[PDB]
Amino acid sequence: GAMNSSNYAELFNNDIKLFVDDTNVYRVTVHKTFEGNVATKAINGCIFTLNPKTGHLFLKIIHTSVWAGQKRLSQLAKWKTAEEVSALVRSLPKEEQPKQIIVTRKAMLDPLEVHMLDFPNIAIRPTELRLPFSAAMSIDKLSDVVMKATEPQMVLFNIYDDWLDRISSYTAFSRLTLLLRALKTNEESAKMILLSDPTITIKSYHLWPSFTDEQWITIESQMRDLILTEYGRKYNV
Amino acid sequence: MNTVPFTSAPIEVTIGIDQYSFNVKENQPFHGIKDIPIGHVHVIHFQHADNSSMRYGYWFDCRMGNFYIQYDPKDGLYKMMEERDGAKFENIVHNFKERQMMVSYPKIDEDDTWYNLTEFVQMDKIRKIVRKDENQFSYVDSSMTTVQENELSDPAHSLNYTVINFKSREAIRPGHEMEDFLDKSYYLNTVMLQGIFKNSSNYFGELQFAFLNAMFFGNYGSSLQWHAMIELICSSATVPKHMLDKLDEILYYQIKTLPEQYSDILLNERVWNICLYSSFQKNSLHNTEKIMENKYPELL
Ligand SMILES: CC(C)COC(=O)C[C@@H]1C=CS(=O)(=O)C1
Ligand SMILES: CC(C)COC(=O)C[C@@H]1C=CS(=O)(=O)C1
Repeated sequence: GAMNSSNYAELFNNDIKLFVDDTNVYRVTVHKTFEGNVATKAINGCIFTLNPKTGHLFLKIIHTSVWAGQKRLSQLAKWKTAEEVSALVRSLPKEEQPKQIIVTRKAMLDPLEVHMLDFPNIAIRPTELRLPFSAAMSIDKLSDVVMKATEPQMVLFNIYDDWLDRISSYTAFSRLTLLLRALKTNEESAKMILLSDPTITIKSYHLWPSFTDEQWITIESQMRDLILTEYGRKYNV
Repeated sequence: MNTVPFTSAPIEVTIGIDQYSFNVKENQPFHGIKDIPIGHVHVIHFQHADNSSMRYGYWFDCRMGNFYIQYDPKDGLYKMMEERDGAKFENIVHNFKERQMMVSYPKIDEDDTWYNLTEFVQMDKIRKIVRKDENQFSYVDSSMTTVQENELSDPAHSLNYTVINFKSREAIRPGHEMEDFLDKSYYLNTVMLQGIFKNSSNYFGELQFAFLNAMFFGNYGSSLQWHAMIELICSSATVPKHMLDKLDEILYYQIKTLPEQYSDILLNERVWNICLYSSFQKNSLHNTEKIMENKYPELL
């Protein structure tokens, strides 16, 4: 059923699973028209499809041309997401296909279930966790590839860089969700924390800086402080 | 005008005939029901005084044979039987009619309620939903499960309603996923009407039979079937105009006949609110919407 704090270790067992987050599929800027009305302009989006055990990121870029001439775009975006996830699964070898797909928003359940009717043994699950995957577009290299796309495209990154060489997937996911929660709560401050020290660089084939184990502890501490602060600045406490 | 005689009434029982009912006391001199209108199916149904558990009954059509009721003390119920000897039946029925031991089917001449509830219901189709080919009449009770309920356990005692499942490959064309799920017209018109039922009359017959089994026996899977058949029409953008107008009449008389006190359990709030206020046909069921709003405004 629903994935929550109680069954959290299931994410890191050996049953293949994917999170699917659709919060950046349909993106717009709202602006005024010459007549003084309001209109939207779509920008490129992405489906965020993530294996939490391995760090695999199947980033399907949603080019604005997919919306051309379509109505009810927020509804269509859920079905387009489900179409692309189903296509990804069908593209994967049988032994690589997930046994479960966890959607981060319950409105994805029926679209995904219907597109996956051909896969009755793949469980489609909601979650009670409030995951911060919307902040994926605060990762500079992901934002860059999405905005530069001139056509539909799938791009494949590991969102954990090389962390699994040194830490477990539970700890890697905890680090990832902490980083993304911070970027979501105060993006400027979070990026200041991550890049303040010029001697620590991001490898060309990586998304995050090449911190030592000790530096990650410092970084992770600074991110918790940020989230607690903002929670202070927010509610005044 | 036909007659369903009773050998006796050895246990106290509330007897229903269509939308009517009466109480019979233990060993009361009751010998049956006369003046039953020819031309319609009918249902005779039973609720024992000592165990209100298990409403049960029989669907029949007097044009298809001479049917009688005798209590079986071993199986503990009133059973319908067919009497093959036409001359025995004529002589005994007459004798009982002469002793005024029979209740009269109490139809008001102005009253089309039963016609309106059974307009498309045919015995031949009932006997395909309720499979017991050695009898010309069909037994139904409160507990019988449907074929679809059993997929989600005795097949011989099941209600073989047509399976409707909105998240099924039958309902969803590959490559038309969003289209077919949000507008069920292809599932209604091609799969179900053209393919399975052949015409809207057979579809409405099954819808009306499902409602009547829900109402008279509290049969939960029948209620599920009735609502699914309503929702499949309401969720289709493209429905023949004659079907919409007929559905409105069908549902009107069903809502009119429902006991006010069973509305809480026989009516699914989600389906009705969706059908009357959100669906493609939200503006096509004027008679049904008006009676629902005046009779059951709480549900909405
Ligand atoms: C799409 C098909 C080739 C499957 O490919 C993969 O799964 C590659 C992994 C996915 C993301 S990653 O971490 O960059 C490596
Ligand atoms: C004992 C007698 C006075 C009452 O017995 C019956 O009425 C049983 C008959 C059997 C078939 S039938 O003809 O439909 C009725």
